[PDB]
Amino acid sequence: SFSGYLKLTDNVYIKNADIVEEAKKVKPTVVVNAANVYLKHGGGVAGALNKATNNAMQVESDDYIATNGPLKVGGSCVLSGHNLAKHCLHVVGPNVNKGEDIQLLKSAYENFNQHEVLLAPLLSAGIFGADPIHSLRVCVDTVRTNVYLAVFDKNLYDKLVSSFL
Ligand SMILES: CC(=O)NCC1(c2ccccc2)CCOCC1
Repeated sequence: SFSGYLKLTDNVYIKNADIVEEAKKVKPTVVVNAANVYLKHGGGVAGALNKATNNAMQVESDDYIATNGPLKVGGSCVLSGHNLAKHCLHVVGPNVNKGEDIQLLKSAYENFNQHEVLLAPLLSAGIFGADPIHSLRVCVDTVRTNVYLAVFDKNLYDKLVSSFL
């Protein structure tokens, strides 16, 4: 199973790791993608997960959007995990760099509660522009299921652990 994680709470764990490398190693039931409403996996975690699937995630996602239309900010959809996981839970956290309501981050994390265990990034962190310390706090206060957080940046990982209340 998951190794080398620091336990933050009863159900939240954290590790300084590349979520792609973590997913290829563990092959979890669910890997969370930091998705946008259009499932356009261009950069950040989404671009990296999609590149690891040889673009199969994007092809599947475009068919999903053609059929269903875009997701809501704070919403999610379950698609294939391809070579990374059994499933990919595409979750849309608010993108602060697009003026999206940061209060939608709790709604985004509520999607994790439909899955008993997940490998995930911090929602709305990175290129989504939110404060990762705030994202971790919303995660621990919202998610009740077992969440294994992969934080790519070592310096951010150390700051998150050292400042965790
Ligand atoms: C494995 C486990 O007990 N998970 C905790 C929660 C649960 C409770 C009972 C049945 C299934 C899920 C997750 C959903 O929110 C409520 C607690």
